[PDB]
Amino acid sequence: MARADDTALPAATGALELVRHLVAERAELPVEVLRDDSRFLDDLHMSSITVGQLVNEAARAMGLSAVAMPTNFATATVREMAEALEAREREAPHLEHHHHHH
Repeated sequence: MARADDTALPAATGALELVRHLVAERAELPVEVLRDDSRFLDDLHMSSITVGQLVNEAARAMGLSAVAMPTNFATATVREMAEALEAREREAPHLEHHHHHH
């Protein structure tokens, strides 16, 4: 009603929903209840090690590689992680990879 994004994906999927989704599910909660200002520790309660676990899942979907964990998340929020990921893909090189076994 106020924004175009709104809960869940904006149109098809939206990188924003990808991060929030992976985070929400990793926090033992739905993506519809995931707050945009929910820290990866204050609320989501995701240790530095836990964050990297879900962060790797996002990069894979966004089609990244080295983007895995752009910066500290212990003090970041879903909006920051989602924005950082969406930013990279928004202007990333012509590189790609799979990397299995994990």
